[PDB]
Amino acid sequence: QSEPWTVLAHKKPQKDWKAYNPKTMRPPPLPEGTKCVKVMTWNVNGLRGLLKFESFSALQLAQRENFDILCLQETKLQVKDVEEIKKTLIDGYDHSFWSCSVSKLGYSGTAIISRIKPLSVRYGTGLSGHDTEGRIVTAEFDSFYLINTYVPNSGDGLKRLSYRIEEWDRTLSNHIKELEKSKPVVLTGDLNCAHEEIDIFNPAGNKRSAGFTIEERQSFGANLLDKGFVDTFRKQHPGVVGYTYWGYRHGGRKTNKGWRLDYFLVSQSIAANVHDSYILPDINGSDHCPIGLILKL
DNA sequence: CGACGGATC
DNA sequence: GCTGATGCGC
DNA sequence: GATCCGTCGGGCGCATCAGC
Ligand SMILES: *O[C@H]1CCO[C@@H]1COP(=O)(O)O
Repeated sequence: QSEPWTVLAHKKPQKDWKAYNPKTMRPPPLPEGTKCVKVMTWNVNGLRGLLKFESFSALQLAQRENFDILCLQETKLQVKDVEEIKKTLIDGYDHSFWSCSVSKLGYSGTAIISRIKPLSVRYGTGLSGHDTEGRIVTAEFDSFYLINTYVPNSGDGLKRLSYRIEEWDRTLSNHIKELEKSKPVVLTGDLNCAHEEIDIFNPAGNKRSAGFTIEERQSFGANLLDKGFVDTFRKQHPGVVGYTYWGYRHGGRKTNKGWRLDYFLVSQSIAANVHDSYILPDINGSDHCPIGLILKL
């Protein structure tokens, strides 16, 4: 009730399944002398909105969880609004990279804020440049790549399901795999798919809802996992029900009636270096909550 | 997106 | 130029 | 017993506009 995630919420669960509790299921902090990267990812549902929330201060988050790189989705920013925010950004993180939808305005929008100068930063899939909907940001680091994405929602009526499955999902795969040729890859963001029924509260009701269509779930396996990539949370907390998105319509958060739509998918070659893929259901301000990764470098 | 029939499988 | 209302995808 | 379909309906951030 003050921690409603700790309660298991599911329409057709299984007895083995236990609800994720970060305070008990998270490994202890890593040893002092460990080359680690700590990333965080959050679909803020409007960056401007979020900065104007209860008492939100990015600085607090970066103090609370001491993240090295922050990945944001659905900034809802225009390329005009970037310079202002880029200053107000978390102080101490001065290398920030932003991508905004230029078509539908105040929609979509990705961003990577880091205190580690990347070796390079490119937007969109390949040298095609910024995605029109500002949905892809890719950053090269010394040992790996980090792709932040806000996958296009197939929409109500699934009127974008064909674009999603036949175009987006494919190109995102091809982008990732081309990169893996050189350095390993870490994909994160709002992938907009609950892979399994453990990743959703009402699997049956949402069989034709965007996010849980068999088509989208197959593509997740086919275009991504079955092509060399690992769901960091799922490998670490098998049979644990943790959600990353709760709707506003019915206060799903107060009832943990949630989906898991945000991931940290990593290449197999690096899956052992994963220390903790986690979820922070406590941090409000968005219909999504933050998720984090601690990767031994 | 959850939740609710009634009709359908 | 400012606000409440509207519209639309999430 | 389940799935299906058709419906509602105290949601939200942002852009745009009417009407001051
Ligand atoms: O219906 C919800 C759950 C699956 O997709 C929408 C959420 O959209 P995102 O904010 O995840 O794009």
